[PDB]
Amino acid sequence: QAHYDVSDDFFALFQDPTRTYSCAYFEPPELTLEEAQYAKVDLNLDKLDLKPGMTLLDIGCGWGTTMRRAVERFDVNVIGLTLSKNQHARCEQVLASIDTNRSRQVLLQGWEDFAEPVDRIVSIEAFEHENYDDFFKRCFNIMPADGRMTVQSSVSYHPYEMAARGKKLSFETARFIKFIVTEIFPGGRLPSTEMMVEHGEKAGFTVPEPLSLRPHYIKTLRIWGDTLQSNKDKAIEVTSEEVYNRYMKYLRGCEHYFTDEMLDCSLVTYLKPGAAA
Repeated sequence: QAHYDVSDDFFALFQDPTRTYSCAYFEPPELTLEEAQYAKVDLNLDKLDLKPGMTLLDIGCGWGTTMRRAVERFDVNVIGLTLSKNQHARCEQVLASIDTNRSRQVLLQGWEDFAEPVDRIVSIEAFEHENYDDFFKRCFNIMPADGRMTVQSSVSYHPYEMAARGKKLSFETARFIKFIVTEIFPGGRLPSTEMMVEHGEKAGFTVPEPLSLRPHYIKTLRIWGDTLQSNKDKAIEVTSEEVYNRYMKYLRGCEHYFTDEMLDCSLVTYLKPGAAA
């Protein structure tokens, strides 16, 4: 598995300047990838009913862009969880950089080890963060009566659903998912939307209809792919041709199966019983 670790410098050769490793939101459609990454952060935060002085938890806080945007836009305290030491170090500096009185904290740890009261939770494609019942129970229990959470995740369809598009394409898609979860996100899993919704419900949350981000991911993946390609030699020099090919397969293949409607990406909102109208 640790054969599949790639240095941060490689990702830098395909991602926008914020280093955001998740679906962008092209509204309006003319946004650059970077602007669209801020637009995706806003799309998530604007769902959360955030008010000054509240504490936002960011599960998989990445390079800290979401937390910074939350502090600046909503005048909230933030706590981020990441399992990356590089990310942790960057987040601390990103947040110390902010001119604010608000509390800002980043913890090198998973959500399993998190049990502090917070007001709202955001989690954007946190692939490093079986455990689903425990996750949603924890998120429910650490929030107040009006708590809300968003989780954005790439998703797969159950094999049953996949078979309805015909066997040829269902076996092909299952193999490719196996590739994502072996070589790109080792030990990862792609839940389905229905899993995301029904685990949230079992935990007591109200779950409105998930937002599909599929066409936005097609665009993100196209830009990422053309960009990595544009940097072939520089990428190859930084890792190997092996790592370059793997990521082109990933990027192009995802764009393909998203376009064919065999993968999706859902932004699911979870509302506690007392959430504001």
